Amino acid sequence: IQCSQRMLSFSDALLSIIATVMILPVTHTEISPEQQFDRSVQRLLATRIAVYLMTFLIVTVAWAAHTRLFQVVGKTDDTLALLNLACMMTITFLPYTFSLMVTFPDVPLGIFLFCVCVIAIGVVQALIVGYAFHFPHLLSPQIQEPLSKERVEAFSDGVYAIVATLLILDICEDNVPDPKDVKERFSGSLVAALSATGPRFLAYFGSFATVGLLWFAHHSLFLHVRKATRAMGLLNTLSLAFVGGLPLAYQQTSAFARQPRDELERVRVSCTIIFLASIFQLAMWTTALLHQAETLQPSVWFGGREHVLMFAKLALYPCASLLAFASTCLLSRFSVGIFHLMQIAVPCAFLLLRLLVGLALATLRVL
Amino acid sequence: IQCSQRMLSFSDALLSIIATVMILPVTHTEISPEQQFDRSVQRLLATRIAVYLMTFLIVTVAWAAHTRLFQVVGKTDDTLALLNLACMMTITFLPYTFSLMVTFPDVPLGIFLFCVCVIAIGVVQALIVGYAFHFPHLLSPQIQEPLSKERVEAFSDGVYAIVATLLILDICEDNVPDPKDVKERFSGSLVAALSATGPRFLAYFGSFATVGLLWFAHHSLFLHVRKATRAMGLLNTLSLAFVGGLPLAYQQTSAFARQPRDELERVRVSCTIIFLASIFQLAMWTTALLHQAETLQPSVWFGGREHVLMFAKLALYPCASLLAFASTCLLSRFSVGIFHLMQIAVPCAFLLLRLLVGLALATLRVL
Ligand SMILES: Nc1ccnc(-c2ccccc2)c1
Repeated sequence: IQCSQRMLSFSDALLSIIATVMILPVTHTEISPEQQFDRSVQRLLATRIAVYLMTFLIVTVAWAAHTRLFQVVGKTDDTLALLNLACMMTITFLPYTFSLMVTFPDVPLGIFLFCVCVIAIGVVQALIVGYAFHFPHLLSPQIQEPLSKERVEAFSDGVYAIVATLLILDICEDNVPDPKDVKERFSGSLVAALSATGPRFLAYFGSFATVGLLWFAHHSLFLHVRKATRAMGLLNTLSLAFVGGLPLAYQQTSAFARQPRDELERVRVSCTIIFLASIFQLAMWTTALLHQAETLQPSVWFGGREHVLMFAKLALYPCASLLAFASTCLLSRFSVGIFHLMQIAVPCAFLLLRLLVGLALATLRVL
Repeated sequence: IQCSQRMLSFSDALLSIIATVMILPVTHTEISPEQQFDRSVQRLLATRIAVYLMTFLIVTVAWAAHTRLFQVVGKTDDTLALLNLACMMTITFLPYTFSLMVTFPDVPLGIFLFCVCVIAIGVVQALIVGYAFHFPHLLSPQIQEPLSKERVEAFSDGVYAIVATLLILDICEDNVPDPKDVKERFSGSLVAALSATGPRFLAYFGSFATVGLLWFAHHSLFLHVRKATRAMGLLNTLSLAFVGGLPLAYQQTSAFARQPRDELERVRVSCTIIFLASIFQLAMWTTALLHQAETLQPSVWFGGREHVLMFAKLALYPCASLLAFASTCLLSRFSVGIFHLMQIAVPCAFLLLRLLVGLALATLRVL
């Protein structure tokens, strides 16, 4: 008999790493062709984004299946650990096979490989469940559609950590100035190179800040949750999938815009991405409020002490993004500045969210 | 009052991601120049490896400092969460600053940036501890040099997951055949492209298998540990640092060798890397046996039921790597085949480790 907490955490980390692979090309796509070749570049970017979304959804489905399989198996063992490692190895091939299918649909080989991989995952799961059943003491006490809070929390943390640090990873990978390049192009001055590369640092700053605040809201929301239903899991997975686009949005926004209208469009895209990312969390919290009796703790129940605080925490980002999106069309002159100042305002509001909520209560109550 | 388990897990994931950044160039270095330019390529690879080791050690030190800081702080809050996010953001800049220092030592700016970043991390930690002290109820109950098992386990799992899936990440990133390339170069046949790219798949297979078995041994060892001392933490960090070289070793080994002696040298390098990775785990287990009374559970005590099983689990890899390294010089003709068959033999022994240990006991007892 062995505890499965560490094993399940490792499996969640592996699944989170695998799910977030196809984002890497998307962030590595050239910023601007500079030769007004927008057509092909946009088509390639759209295809990559669609492929990434599809693989993320498929890996999420596989992760949910694994979570259920190990939920019906209470305990673990060395043989079960080896079988879990094998299952993770088989699952890891899904993104590459899906990409091979998508880019080369005409050939009948990619679909064959995908079917083989799915059948292999099924076989590993069948072997795991059979081994567990052959030994009754390794099964769950009850047996021997709620989800598990720990698995969802670990997957969300892994996804958020991967998304937040992507830009810094790329910067460390490729944004190290070369000696002779600095000597010749920039008159042998490092400060010039740092100034040139600053926009990437600003984009990383913004992306990391936004992702960190979103993760903080996610953690605050999930702390006060007792039971996680399948609908909440689906909404959380959708929110995580839409979160992966934040680095791309910030890279596009921070990049120099040829014309002001291009900057307005980039800000609109970033605002839409943020709104989509946060509205799913809001919707999942409403789905939890639907039956707090079986979902939330008494503290965050209707009329609770922290009910309004949680409302504000989960509505700060959606509402602000909506106002920014509206201003992008209402004023159309300070929209870029509005987004820039909002990027610094939202963290301040989150830090002072308690005092701001108290002031809002004081002013609305006697208004 | 809020629980810090999720927050500490997220911090550990971020720190593990940051620590394992500089490995990415190392695995992305060109396999063979093909123009007998071994000098410059080898110098660049050695410099990259040294930089990676240094950054990993520095990030490990920072992670240990953070672990102590949050150990003296029992509970967390929204303000503490924001401060932790800020501290992680400041820490994330360490690898890039260290690289800037190393590549450009002559200029006095990289050292200034590194000092500024270290001072910033110190300032964030000071602010965190001051805020915690200002509110007594947020401090640890005892206050209001053992380590934490959970933090070490999470960091190890993150590092292992990152290392294992690096090769598949690269394959998905860059190893997707192009339509016209297949049409023209390979006579429009996808099977030819897959056969050409197979060596990378084999290298990923080997690396993932080895890393997974090493992680399984790590989990089995750490399950039976009550208290983790600083020496065990240092040994585990050294083992993790040396584990990061496995993908590079497997990439070099699977790559076509110009001459047989090159293949022998590559196998020697891979065997040495594996031996270094596993000997540190063995040494840390011996350091735990030093005072099992305060370190291990009674089950794995001297003369315990699982003592010999754990001995075999932790000595299978070191001993086998030592025999392979010896054979690389003794026979010098089947060394490559010896390594290839060992790669498949070791997982089988691990799977049947219980039965193999029983047979070994039966044969040694009455021998
Ligand atoms: N996608 C990742 C990358 C690195 N680490 C993790 C992780 C680590 C510990 C617990 C949960 C998740 C996830």
